[PDB]
Amino acid sequence: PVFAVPEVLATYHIFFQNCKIPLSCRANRSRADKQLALRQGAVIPDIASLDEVPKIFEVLVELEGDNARLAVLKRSIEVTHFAYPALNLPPKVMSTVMSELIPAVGDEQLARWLETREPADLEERRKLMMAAVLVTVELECMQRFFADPEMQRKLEETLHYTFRQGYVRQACKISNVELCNLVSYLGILHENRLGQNVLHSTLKGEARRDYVRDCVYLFLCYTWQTAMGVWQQCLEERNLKELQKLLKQNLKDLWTAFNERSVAAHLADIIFPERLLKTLQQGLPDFTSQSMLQNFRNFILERSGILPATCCALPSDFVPIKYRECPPPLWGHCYLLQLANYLAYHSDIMRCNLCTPHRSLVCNSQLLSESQIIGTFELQGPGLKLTPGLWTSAYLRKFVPEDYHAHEIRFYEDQSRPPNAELTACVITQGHILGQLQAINKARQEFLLRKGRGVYLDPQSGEELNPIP
Amino acid sequence: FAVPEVLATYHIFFQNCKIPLSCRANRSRADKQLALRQGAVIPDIASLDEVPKIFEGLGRDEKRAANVLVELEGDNARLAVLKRSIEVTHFAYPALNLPPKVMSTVMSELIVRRARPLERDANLQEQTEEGLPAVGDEQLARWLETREPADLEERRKLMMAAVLVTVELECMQRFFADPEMQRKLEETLHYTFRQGYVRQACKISNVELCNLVSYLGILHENRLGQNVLHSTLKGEARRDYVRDCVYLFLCYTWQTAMGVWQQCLEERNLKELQKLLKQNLKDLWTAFNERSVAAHLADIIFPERLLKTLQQGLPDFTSQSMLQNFRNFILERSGILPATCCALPSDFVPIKYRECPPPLWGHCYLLQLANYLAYHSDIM
Amino acid sequence: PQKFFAVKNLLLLPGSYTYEWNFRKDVNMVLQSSLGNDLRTDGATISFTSINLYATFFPMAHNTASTLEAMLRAANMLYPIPANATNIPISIPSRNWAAFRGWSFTRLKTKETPSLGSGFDPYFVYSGSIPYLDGTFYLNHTFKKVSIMFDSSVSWSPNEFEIKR
Amino acid sequence: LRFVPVDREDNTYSYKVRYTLAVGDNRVLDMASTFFDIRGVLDRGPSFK
Amino acid sequence: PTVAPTHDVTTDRSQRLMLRFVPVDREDNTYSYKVRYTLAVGDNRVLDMASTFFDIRGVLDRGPSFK
Repeated sequence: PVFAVPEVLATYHIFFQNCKIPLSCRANRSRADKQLALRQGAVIPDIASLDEVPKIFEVLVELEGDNARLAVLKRSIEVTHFAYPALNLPPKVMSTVMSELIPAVGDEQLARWLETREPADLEERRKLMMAAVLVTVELECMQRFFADPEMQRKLEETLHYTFRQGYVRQACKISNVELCNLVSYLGILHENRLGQNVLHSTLKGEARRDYVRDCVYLFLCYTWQTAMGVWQQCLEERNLKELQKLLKQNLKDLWTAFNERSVAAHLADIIFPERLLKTLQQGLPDFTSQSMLQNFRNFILERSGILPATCCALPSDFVPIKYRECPPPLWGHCYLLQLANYLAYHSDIMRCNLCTPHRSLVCNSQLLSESQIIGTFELQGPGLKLTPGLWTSAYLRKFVPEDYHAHEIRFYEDQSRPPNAELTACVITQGHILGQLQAINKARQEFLLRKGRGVYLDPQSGEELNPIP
Repeated sequence: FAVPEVLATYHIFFQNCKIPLSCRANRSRADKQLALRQGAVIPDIASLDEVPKIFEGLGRDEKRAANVLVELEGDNARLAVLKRSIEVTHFAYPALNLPPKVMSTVMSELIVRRARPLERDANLQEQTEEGLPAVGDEQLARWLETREPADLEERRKLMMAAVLVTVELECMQRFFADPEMQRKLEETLHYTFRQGYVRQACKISNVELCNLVSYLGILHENRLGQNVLHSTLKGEARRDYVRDCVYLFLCYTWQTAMGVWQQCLEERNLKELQKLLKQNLKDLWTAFNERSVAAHLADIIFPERLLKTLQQGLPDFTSQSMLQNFRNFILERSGILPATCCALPSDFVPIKYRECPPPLWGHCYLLQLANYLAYHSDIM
Repeated sequence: PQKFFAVKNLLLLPGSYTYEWNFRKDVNMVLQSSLGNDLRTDGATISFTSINLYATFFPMAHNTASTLEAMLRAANMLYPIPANATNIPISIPSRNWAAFRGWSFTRLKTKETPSLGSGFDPYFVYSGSIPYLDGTFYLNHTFKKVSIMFDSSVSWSPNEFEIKR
Repeated sequence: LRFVPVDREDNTYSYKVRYTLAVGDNRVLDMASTFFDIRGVLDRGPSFK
Repeated sequence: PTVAPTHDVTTDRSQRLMLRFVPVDREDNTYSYKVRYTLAVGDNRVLDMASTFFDIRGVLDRGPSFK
């Protein structure tokens, strides 16, 4: 029973960062899809730092290789300033380390550290710390959050679910029960009929790569933003005093690290406790339906001053590609985009290792043989019937922790190497029983063929009047 | 619950049909017909007998381009790209039918009783009385004073079409034609487009009214809304977009009205309608034309008191945001990806009744009335 | 051949069960005729002398049976159609909305479909082809249009299909 | 295994037959493999041409 | 801000497609039915001519000697 207009208020997401569109936006790069292409063996992209990026080197212009979807867009657009999803650490967390810096340290302690009379080193160290606290801390937090192999497994499986490809599709087909419909939020695991997730098949060619690339990007943004919001809403102002004391105690060491990536390595460690990360990772990544992603996509578009009905428009198109092609600010966004592309090509979305090794019926003989006998089960001895629902539950629950290479793109069944673990069926374990069931099924079928019609045999004698060889 | 999601129970029925070949897109010169001037009156009802016949084909005067949906010249580039990309064979129009309960009772009492499945205890017994038409041949001949079977069949089909389409349209005439409702519709359009009077009200109060939203009179005071982007665009595209905005708003209004109706029924009302139908059967069966019977039925099931109680608080305030969300969900369900360049639902609607198939005359009237309010309000 | 278990495929563990089945002596349903003339009144009869059952058991280790035991721990509806009818509004009884993996439909004759569900239908006075039982349907070309109500349905989802215009 | 029925009643329109099965100890009974065996007399009526 | 796009601009660089083609000029002489067309540049594409096939619709009278 609901008596209210469909829209609701959600303070979790309402935050945006306004900055000028890059000269090197996606739409302004015709061959961007060429570089973005990934092949077998590609390794997960890593964050970058100002140490290896000296200076940023860089509204829409009709390029020579502008593809159809981008060609009409590059034309009908009043592009002045495109807003971006506000991807940031909680405002208080930030307050803690900006008020601590404010230059409070001064130059005397810096000179003590450098052990040299050159002020250039002092200025360089100050700039390193400022850049670290501005961009490299966040990049490190992202790197740790999304790089957990278990967390990457979870992301891959939720993407599998949302785009209905591979093992989830097989389960839906065999089950006769629709499994895509499950939509979740912080583990609540609701169910919605009013949800479309199979409309992405209507697109192909470069129209698909891009579109999916987008959908995955917004999904990652939604994940991170909800994570940050839930963390913020569970802040303790006592933990704030503890953070203040810890920063006071550690600043002496923190101002004495040579690398910038190292500087950020320790700041994240001190500020981002492992227990909190694990608690957030408990059940946070939640199933998202394509419809919700499109609704969020429209939110971003409208709030940013572009009518959703001025033909095609995707937020992922207004963002740079490489780190040295983007202003420091949006470096988190660049990292997110590279991560999204890596996941998209990893998941085969254009199976990853979640389908080919074991869950694939074609590759796994035992699983196929078990499936063939799904319905022809029977045992009364006064149900014991292997129902579709039970086998599908067993198939879905199973996942082999090994043989799932989370470091690079391997795509088993393309390598000429054996599997890490032997393939086994989901419910049935002993192969002898499976052989017996196969034998009884074959005898059943052959008998039915031999006497399906019934046979007429002579009344006086006993020969068959219509024998079939 | 997920924030950017939706699950209601009274705004999603989505009658499905094949796109009429004579739909709005396929008429390139539709813009000229859509033109209206000072000497224009509200669109009028049309009955099945009133129109001689229906023709669905593209017809003459339309020439296929040299390249369901056929590419044509003399049309907005939006239509060109739309036709080049999408050529679906079905669309999920919003449902505007009367509630299933009242329609079922009307049909059972008047046309024919619904035949439930035969439970297996006997067979070959021709107990036609259960499945017999409500009025037999002899009674119809008596009332019609003629043995001509052609007249009996034509009258039967006439009121079958009547109870299937016109009664639905009749209610609508009444419900949207009221001058007071007309004033309220103008006011809500001004509020949602922030034009003139609303702009000066915001200036005087120093508070933008874009955050004013209502639903059955229980205002939610939503703040995430912006209704100033439409001013950027101009031309036939602006007219098309506004004409749509208003058509969808009217569809939502009728849908919520028909939901509040469906909520408030009881078996007492069921028996009341049954008694009224059985006692008046003759005066409905014998009528001069489809307008008379439609009006009589409307009075039977649409008393002025009921209309009155519905009209109050019906035209709830709505945002451009809410509108787009509806449009999005319409196209999503139809099977059409929102990422497609410039797809709107009003394209799949014939302009006027002469070409529409019977079931979609309600949508045709919605679109025509939408155009009339759009032009009269001076959308500029 | 026994059919109920041909589509159900049952297996029996210990228990010493009883298995009883009935057979038909109505000539119309057991025999066939080219013309289709009521064989019951014409003077046709059937008579049995001895029926015996042949069964085939198979080995299976008690261990396997215990393993299994501890391991796992279509509707038909006929609607009337009066003579010279053109419309037919039907209402499906409300069952579990799930398992609606498509439905079929065809048109038969009252004189041909037997009132299955008793011991003997006295009104079955025809012995030709029973399409309700052997799948020899032939009145499929007498269909014009089928319309579903506005209630939403999963698509493999239109409302009306045109059969022949 | 052949199986002669325990009780048989030949009513006006039916021919009832009742059996008795044996426990499947170390064995399980493939029921769909079962098939009957009938023998009788048939009169095709005066309308047999 | 819209006027008219072109088929070359749309579509994909790796997509095949069919195009209908209504002729530009047609003259129905006594013994011939001339038809003239106009083709489009194959930019990033080449035209498989042997794949082309016409589409005729007309009326036929088989004469009094049809038995």
